[PDB]
Amino acid sequence: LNGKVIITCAVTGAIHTPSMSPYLPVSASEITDAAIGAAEAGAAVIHLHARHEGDGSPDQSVEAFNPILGVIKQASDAVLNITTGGAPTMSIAERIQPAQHYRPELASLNMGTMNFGLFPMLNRYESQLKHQWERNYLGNKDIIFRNTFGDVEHVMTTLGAGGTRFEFECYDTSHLYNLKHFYDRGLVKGPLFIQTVFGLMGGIGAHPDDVLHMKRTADRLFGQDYRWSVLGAGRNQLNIAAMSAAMGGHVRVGLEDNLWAGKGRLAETNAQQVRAARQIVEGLGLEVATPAEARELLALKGGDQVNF
Amino acid sequence: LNGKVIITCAVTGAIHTPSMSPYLPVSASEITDAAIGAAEAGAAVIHLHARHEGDGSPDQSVEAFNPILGVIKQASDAVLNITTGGAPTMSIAERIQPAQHYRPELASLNMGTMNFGLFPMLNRYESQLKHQWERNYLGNKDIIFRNTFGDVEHVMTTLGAGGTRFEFECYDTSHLYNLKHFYDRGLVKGPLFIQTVFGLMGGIGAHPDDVLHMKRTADRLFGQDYRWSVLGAGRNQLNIAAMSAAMGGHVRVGLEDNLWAGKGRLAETNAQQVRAARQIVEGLGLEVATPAEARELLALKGGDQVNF
Amino acid sequence: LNGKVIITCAVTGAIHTPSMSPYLPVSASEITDAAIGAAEAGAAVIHLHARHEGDGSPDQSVEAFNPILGVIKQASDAVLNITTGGAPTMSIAERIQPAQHYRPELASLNMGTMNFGLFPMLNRYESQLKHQWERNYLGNKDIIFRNTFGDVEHVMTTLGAGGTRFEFECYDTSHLYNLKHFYDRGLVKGPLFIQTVFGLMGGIGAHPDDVLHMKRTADRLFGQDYRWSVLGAGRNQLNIAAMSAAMGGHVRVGLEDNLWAGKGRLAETNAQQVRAARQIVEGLGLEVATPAEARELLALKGGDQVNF
Amino acid sequence: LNGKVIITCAVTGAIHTPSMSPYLPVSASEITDAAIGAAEAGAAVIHLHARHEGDGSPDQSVEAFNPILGVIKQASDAVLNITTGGAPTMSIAERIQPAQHYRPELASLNMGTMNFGLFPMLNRYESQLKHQWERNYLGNKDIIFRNTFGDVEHVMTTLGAGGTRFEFECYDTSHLYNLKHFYDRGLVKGPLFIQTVFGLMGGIGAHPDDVLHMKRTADRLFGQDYRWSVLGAGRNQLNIAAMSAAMGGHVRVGLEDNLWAGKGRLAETNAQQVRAARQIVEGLGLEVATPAEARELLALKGGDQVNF
Ligand code: PRO
Ligand code: PRO
Ligand code: PRO
Ligand code: PRO
Ligand SMILES: [Zn+2]
Ligand SMILES: [Zn+2]
Ligand SMILES: [Zn+2]
Ligand SMILES: [Zn+2]
Repeated sequence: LNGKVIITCAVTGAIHTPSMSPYLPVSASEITDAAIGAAEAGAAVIHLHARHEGDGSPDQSVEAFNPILGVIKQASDAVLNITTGGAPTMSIAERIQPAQHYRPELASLNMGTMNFGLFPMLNRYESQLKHQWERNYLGNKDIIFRNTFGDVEHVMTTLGAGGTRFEFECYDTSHLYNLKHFYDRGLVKGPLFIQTVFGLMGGIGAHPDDVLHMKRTADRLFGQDYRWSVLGAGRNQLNIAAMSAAMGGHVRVGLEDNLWAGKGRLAETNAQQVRAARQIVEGLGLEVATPAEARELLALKGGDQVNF
Repeated sequence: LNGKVIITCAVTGAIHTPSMSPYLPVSASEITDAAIGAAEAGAAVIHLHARHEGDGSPDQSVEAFNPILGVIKQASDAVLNITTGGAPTMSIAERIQPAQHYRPELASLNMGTMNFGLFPMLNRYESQLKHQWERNYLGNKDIIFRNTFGDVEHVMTTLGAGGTRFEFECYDTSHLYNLKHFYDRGLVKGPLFIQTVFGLMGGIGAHPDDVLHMKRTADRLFGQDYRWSVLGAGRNQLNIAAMSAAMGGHVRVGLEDNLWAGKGRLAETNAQQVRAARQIVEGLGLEVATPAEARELLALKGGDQVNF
Repeated sequence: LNGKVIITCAVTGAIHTPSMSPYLPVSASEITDAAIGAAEAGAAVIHLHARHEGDGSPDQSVEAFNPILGVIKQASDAVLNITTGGAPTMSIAERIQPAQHYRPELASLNMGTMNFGLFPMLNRYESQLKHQWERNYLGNKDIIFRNTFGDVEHVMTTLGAGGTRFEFECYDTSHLYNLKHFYDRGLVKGPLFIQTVFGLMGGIGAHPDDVLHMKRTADRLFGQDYRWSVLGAGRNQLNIAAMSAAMGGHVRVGLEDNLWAGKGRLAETNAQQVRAARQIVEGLGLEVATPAEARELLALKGGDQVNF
Repeated sequence: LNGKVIITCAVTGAIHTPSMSPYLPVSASEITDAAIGAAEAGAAVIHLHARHEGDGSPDQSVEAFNPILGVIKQASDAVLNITTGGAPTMSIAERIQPAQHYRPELASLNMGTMNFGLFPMLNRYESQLKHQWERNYLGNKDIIFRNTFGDVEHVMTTLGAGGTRFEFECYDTSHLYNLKHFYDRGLVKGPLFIQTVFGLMGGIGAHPDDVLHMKRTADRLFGQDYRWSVLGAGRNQLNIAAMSAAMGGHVRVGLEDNLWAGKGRLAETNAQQVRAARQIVEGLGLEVATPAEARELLALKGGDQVNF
């Protein structure tokens, strides 16, 4: 398995909004088409959210994933990874209900409580926002992603009992330290899939020294018992992916994380970012991991051992 | 002013509790005695909280500082720095009322929302906790220090209008990035007093690479328009102070931040930690800054230009 | 010039020897064909050495470049960069005679005296060595590349007078500090073309922390007044090229530096390595620099201002 | 041994010259008095050179150490460490003759060939130079310290057979990689005493990032099997000593390395610099190591197992 790079594709998320790009997937069929195309392009892991079809706003309910998960699984053996994020006012118990019911191989896990903002972008996007929910959100200077020590323990115990393992999303150094606290307690066992997230407002930035700091910290705290992946937000996406691939890590792309392709051009598909990351991986002389290889690298339970 | 090291002394805080050490100052007279002794030992800046005298629990009200601030100022020309922290349930408007009324030269400003915990220490301290509030607090796995982008802007505008400048407490890289957002908007002007805080559960750790990462980040984002200070929590206090002093930075000590002296011995006074930091500073061939020197280095309004 | 990446191709050098790979160019026509193929693949700068045609040993004489330089210039607008290296017993005056006579736009300049060794490969390669000079060289534990402060000054003054600018080869941190000494004296003017060389025995290694250390050091010492390129020796070539490209730097490839392609195979051409670098550059959404773009970025005198 | 800091004192060396400071020890009795005073102040290891008494020039002959070693041993239990440096034209066999004959517990070992220079100080110091040898040396732009792979191997095998262990002087990253080559071959066994040297012209600089780079590199290459000491040349001496002590490392001081005390004054004794380091060590709450503690930490043969 040496020299195999796992590409995760995060297809729509909850941070970007439909007025920001006509290519952001909104309907269940757009999301499944995006996931299937990304998997066919080489993404072994698909990170999934759902949205309301009427206005594109985030929908974290159990049933919102019903027309998503089985459709993708029928078409692709990719590893499906269900978010545990949600609105700042939603309880951790409600946020984990989709992963608790579907028992996926992976669920995402944000490792700390943090501010988040997109309000600096209001000058560029306000005139094109079509829905009031987007105006309310983009203008909100009081957003927190809440993931207390007690919340994270609850997710680890409750979802871990169903065989789900985590994409541990770590947005700054303290998230790696928080993860070390739970790893030393035995609440999660290795190999840990650690997704270090760069460039978001409220998180660490995307400078090369930020990337190496996160890598050095994770190496020191976890040794060989983790698998490193990077998420470079926005136009950092491919620069940070190339650093990770060149350093022995794995790569996350997707329209959840970056709407752009080049100088002012929007990305039209998730598959197009997978293809770019694959060009970098293969240019290095490495190979993209298949879903079966990713399941071995991440010690996952199998695409059949799920409730969909 | 080159080669002058500002020692800040944080005398009691709100993180440690009285059952943890009989030397933690609780009454207003204990706090003023601690501040005056620390200033006489060489601390040019005193970071202040108040407590209820009956049970030692934190007291963030305006009047709790009345028997503190004028008493210290009568005895010492040190710069008095009032906290803006408070219970996780207290609004930012209520948290800033003491600094808003007293118009101090400095107030503290936490730069992001973060988890915090002391619950891992429950096994060592539970049997000695005398007050139920300490049991409730030490056992709480859901503590957040809330400092949203909107909260921080409110503090900057409201307290800045009274001439107060900030001790910007930055507990991880993202806090430096958050501060850069407000600095670029002009909401705070340099020189920025940046207190990088190491070793707390919920914050960055205290490894030497953490220290250098925070320093490099601040240098890149702020250039020469800041003054660096370090706070090493707990038994990291003097190791991190010595790194900063040897690198051109300033130093924070105090029982708010570290209860210990050596191998299992509690520190008996704040002045004793000031004396240790002063031994390191002078051993380097440097000198401890006086309050007048600190006011020049930090561009402060003067110890007379305050409402006490 | 935003987003334009200069690819240097070093076609043969003096460190590898013919018995290590049948694809290492030896004759003048193999060296010119290699250079022209590399430039056609996208290399804007060609770093050149010559060899004796009979046994492949290094030939640093003026006339050894006569059947090389004008031939490449007639076929390609690439920038031609002449080595100033030489056998350890050759004086700096003799080493510089080729660049002194030909007055190229670029010449290489090693910034410090250092050990170098290949002897650990002797066990594997001894049986296949066809020439005694290769046995004497690979077995030599006493190799030094001599470049004293006086030597480097002589190169800077003597070749600078002919309008030649330098590829400053820096094989460790001290080489960047040596360069800073001469830059502060005004003996070289920016923009400095700094080639940081990783992975040779006797130089810095090729770990990612070594790459970021050389970048951070150069950024601190030279600011905006340099252009960074990387040389990852051996199988580090593409990993380190990808880091550089992803960080705003330029890339050096070539059979002088790395005999290998992917997965343990030898590289058949220099062009194949240029193509691999170009796949990484274009995968990042960047563009390979043309010779005219490299001349502007490096402030070079022009391909029509040379003595060939 | 937790918390015990080894102070090495290098009393005279060969880099500074008498006309730079009247306090640099020259005669055998000035060198022994300096060593005994430094050991009494707290230095557990004394790094020794000899000089010609008539003009102060370096004297690397066996017999130049005869009025030095036994005199110090009779007065102090400090570990005596004999240089293996020498004029650039002296063979490695001649350079090692003193340690070869005397079979000390420690000998110094420079791990690579490098430039060295003092010529930038010539303008300021020329008028005060009293001896022609000092003028010839300070003006020399062609100084190399020669330590090839073959040279270092010869030192390791020849002096190792007498039970001498090494102070491995590493003046840049490549020296730690050179040491790793010999350690992996088994030519030296741990624990390795690694002295990372900062700030010399021709070596790595003395910026805090240089210090952390050498520490991180040594930690990665050698793990727990080394003991780290720092040498900050010149006025960097105490800043870098403080970083090391605060990070779990050891400290080297002495007039060989730094002629200065504080605030631009020359240091009158080696003991004065030991006292300053000890003030930093004790201010940190650490303790200076005794000779017996240094022998255990460095796995030395004992002061009664030497040939003097
Ligand atoms: O999308 C997710 O899964 C995470 C939750 C916080 C922000 N994004
Ligand atoms: O004590 C203060 O001022 C800060 C507030 C959060 C934790 N400590
Ligand atoms: O090939 C060159 O130009 C350099 C000289 C020293 C080693 N390689
Ligand atoms: O003094 C010594 O032992 C080393 C040898 C090279 C420079 N200094
Ligand atoms: Zn997500
Ligand atoms: Zn406080
Ligand atoms: Zn070359
Ligand atoms: Zn020496």
